[PDB]
Amino acid sequence: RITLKESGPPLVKPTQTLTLTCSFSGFSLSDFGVGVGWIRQPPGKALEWLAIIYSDDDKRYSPSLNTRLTITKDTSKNQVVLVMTRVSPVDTATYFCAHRRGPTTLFGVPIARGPVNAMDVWGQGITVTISSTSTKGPSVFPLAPSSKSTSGGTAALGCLVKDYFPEPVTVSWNSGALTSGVHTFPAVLQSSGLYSLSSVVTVPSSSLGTQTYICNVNHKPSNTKVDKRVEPKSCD
Amino acid sequence: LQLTQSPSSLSASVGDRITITCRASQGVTSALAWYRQKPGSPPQLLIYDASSLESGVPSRFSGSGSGTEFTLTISTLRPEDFATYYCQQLHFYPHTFGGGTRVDVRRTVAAPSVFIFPPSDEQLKSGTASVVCLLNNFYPREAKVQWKVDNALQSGNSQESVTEQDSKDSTYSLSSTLTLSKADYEKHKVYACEVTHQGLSSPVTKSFNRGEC
Amino acid sequence: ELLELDKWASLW
Repeated sequence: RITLKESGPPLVKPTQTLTLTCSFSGFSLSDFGVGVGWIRQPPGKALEWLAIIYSDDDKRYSPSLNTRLTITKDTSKNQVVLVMTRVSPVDTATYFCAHRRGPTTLFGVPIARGPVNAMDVWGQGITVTISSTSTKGPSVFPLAPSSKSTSGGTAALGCLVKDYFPEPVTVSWNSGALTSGVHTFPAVLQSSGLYSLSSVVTVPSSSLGTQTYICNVNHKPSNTKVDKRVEPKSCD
Repeated sequence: LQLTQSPSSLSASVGDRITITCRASQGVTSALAWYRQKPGSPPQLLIYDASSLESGVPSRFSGSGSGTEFTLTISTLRPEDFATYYCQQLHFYPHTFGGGTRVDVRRTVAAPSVFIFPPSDEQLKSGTASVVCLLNNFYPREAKVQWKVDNALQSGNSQESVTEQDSKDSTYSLSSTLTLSKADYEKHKVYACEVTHQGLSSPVTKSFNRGEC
Repeated sequence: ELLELDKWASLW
């Protein structure tokens, strides 16, 4: 019965202002002592508390981000807004809004603290990326199999999918016919501001001579499709 | 204020009983919550006010403590419980979350297979050089990868990526990518990836000499 | 540590 939902831009450029909106149902910010907070999660990392606003317009901010943060509410629209000025790439994260209960009240009297000590319902989250780059399809390079990539009768090989923006990219092997032993790694954001990943597969070394291996790379944001055949290393 | 969760990671099996700890640098009375977060989803509240069981939350979850020491307990682990857990204190501003506790599917130790890939001639022509080191199908998740270029430890110019725990064999894989300019790449001979892992009696080095053919 | 107390920190 309580639901929250974040909205905003998925991409903002450095120095710009990010405005996020929380839209909620099943509670009112007129409810005594109710809070709406914001929490973020950088990719691969932990939760970080950002801010909170209450029914009475009391608000608090993270000390480390507090010059850049403003929190507001419109109790009649069931919305809370968070403004974060001068964004930069560190600010890339999934942003959640969340409800905090007010205390237990008896015929309006607060009789118990308990229930306030959590954030009880969260929104789904909105991913926001902060970058100054523009759409760019990747280059696909081969990761060639060789002695230095052999273990018993197994060899590894792959494709390096480099310098693209934005996410995402998909990769298959041999047009879908090869699925076993395949590891497609999550992309990393390089300091250049462009993403990169690699996709690997382990196969039998015996098969390197005969079987053909091709990675199929799709970056839909740039309309780039590449099939890259991967051959055994020459200087091995 | 610091909230410290331990362990950071733990292995476990369905039916197991597990205990996760959260300590606060100073007393936060009972103002402590625990959440479970599955990959791709928001955190979900398990326990509020240190020990109170959130409505709708299975009875296997419980919490204890007051002041500075708090523990979450799952009496009998279910599949849905392989997930990451966080504590949060709400006694002082700013509210603060712990660093998280990853809980994965235990299996027998397995050393990774290590492969090193020189940069392709194709990439080199473009002006850059990526050296890739691959650690395949290992467990547990903790691994250490070290790059050396002609014995020079490389710090700050590599990046790692790790897969999610495999649904079949319960292993992880990890890539470490060393990036250099072409010019820099061609000034040096020996490229070496050193891997430290529990399943390896001692560190494994995989290397090559560039241009050797 | 000169931390501020939560809104409800002083409620029973």
